[PDB]
Amino acid sequence: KIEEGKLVIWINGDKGYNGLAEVGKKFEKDTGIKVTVEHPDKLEEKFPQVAATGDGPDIIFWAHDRFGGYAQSGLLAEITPAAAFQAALYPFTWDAVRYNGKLIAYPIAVEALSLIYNKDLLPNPPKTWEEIPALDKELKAKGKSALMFNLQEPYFTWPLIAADGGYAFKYAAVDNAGAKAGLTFLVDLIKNKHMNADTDYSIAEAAFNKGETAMTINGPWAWSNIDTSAVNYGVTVLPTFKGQPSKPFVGVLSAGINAASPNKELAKEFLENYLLTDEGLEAVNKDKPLGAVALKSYEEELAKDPRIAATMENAQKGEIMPNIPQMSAFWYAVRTAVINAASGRQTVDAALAAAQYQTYIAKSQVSRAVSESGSLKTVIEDCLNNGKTTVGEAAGECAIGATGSNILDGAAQSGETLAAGTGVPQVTLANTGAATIVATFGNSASTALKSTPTTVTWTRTTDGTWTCESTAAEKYNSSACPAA
Ligand SMILES: N[C@@H](CCC(=O)O)C(=O)O
Ligand SMILES: N[C@@H](CCCC[NH3+])C(=O)O
Ligand code: NA
Repeated sequence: KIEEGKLVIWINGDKGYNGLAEVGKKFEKDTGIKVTVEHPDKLEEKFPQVAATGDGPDIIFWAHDRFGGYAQSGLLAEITPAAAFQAALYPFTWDAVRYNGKLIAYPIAVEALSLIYNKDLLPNPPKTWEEIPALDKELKAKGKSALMFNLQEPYFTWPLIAADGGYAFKYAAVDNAGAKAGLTFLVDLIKNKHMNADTDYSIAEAAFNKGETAMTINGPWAWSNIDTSAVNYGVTVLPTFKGQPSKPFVGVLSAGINAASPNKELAKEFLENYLLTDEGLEAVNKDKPLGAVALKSYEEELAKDPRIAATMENAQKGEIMPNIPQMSAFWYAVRTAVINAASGRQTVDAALAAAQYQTYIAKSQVSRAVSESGSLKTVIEDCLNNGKTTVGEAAGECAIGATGSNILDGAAQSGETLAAGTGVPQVTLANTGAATIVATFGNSASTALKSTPTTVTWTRTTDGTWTCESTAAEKYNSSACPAA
């Protein structure tokens, strides 16, 4: 249970958590409020499960696109910043932390794709997609290709697909016309052999960092690898398409306040008047760079770095990453259509009209149940090898310490507190050392997993070996837990 009087913070391990902790040691100096910054593994998965019972951190830092799901579950507190504070952040960043017209988190950092180019190969990088074919032919006559970037993930081609507004098509005849024009141009690049349909993230990054291609498309997370390489690189605005800017998806690292937290007034003070200052954001940016930031005053000091300036410019011309869970199936279909077109599996027309989202969800939920139940194996080994063969909360019994999961049905066996609509895997032990861990799908599991009785079961043999068996369809299973 969250302890009143103190702030606990969760932030990913690739962020400046030591720098944030320095912001926080200052907070305890001007209060009596200790602060602790933790960077737990898989914190974005743990948070909804801990917060459901009133546990977890007071503040969580993560990309805004996850916070729509937390907000839908009522796990984030609505924040009410005064106008004086809101005017200190770029207006579009507040849009990323809105859910049902309510502010749900504080924007911190802003990321988007940019055009990265090798200054030695290409001192005059193109301002338009249209001129890339001719430049590719010229560079190849000089021993290099024009452009390599990840074509397997539509996130990377989206800036071109979303560029054309399609307003001109209306006058020649918003819907899908602009996306058709962008996709058709992408498909033509590939058929004319200016790009390969099989180019993925690893191939493109290796090519650019080895100096084999003049341009790539990537975000700030990729810069340090190019820094290590020999490449004299620059970062600039994405090229235009049909005279209109590329529109990349925008990710906004945001700080939400746990709705079960009893220190909401304490967290509001720390985030607004300490972290989101020029001083607070520098203490984190000194540790590990945030890229572009939502704070106007600090972002103006970072824009001297052309890489950071280009990131914010592309972000301001793009669109905020979708965060509405009710729209997830729509966007999964959009992703599927883009891959089918780019890969040449379908025409542009047929792709935008034709891999089930249910399969992705069912596989993910099965894998989650396998991992959730499997995480109890080491606990059970500790019990069995210390002679404890009864599950329970009393002394001398095996206390499972399970965490409730909203895709499972199963009451706690060792005194754990579960929220409604959650369950834990069910543990049985025997004096022989045999054991089972049975996770039964229920509550908010997919109908794909609830339409018949369906389980994932870890079985311990008396030699101490474990195996996993699923009664879900093999279509939704993995090698870790096959069907019988
Ligand atoms: N990273 C997810 C993305 C799927 C989605 O877009 O919903 C995957 O395994 O493909
Ligand atoms: N594991 C079961 C059975 C205990 C031992 C049965 N001989 C339980 O604790 O509920
Ligand atoms: Na080449």
